[PDB]
Amino acid sequence: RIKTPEDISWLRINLQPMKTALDARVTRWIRVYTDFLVNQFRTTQKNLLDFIEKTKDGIKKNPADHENLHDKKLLMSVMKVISDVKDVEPRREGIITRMKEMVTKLKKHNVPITEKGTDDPLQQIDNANSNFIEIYGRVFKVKAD
Repeated sequence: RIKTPEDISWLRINLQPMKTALDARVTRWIRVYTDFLVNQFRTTQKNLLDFIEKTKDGIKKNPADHENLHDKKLLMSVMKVISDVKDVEPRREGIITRMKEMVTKLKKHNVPITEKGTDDPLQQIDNANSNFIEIYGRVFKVKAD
């Protein structure tokens, strides 16, 4: 709004070209805040996806060795589950906050689809973790002796 129309003060002055340059710089500064988790969401999903992959392995009993490697993930899921839930509330707000002061839609239908996808795997991971934890506890009690 602030650029305004050509103002005449003895010699006509045009800010038309200048206004476009300001818009370019303004969008770049706005883009950094909006794209803050744009890169981060993919990295968190890339990192988050690996945890689900370990869960997909599963398997009860069989070799003791595998248990030592798989057992660490449960210890990681507990800490990540507690800390991740606390970290989840601000992340939800960040996607919502940009939507309010950004008329344009980021990644179109994909960004909303991405949130629904994360929620379905997070719930699946929690149920898998509970079953894994009961099995882990019996084998770990033997491991503990």
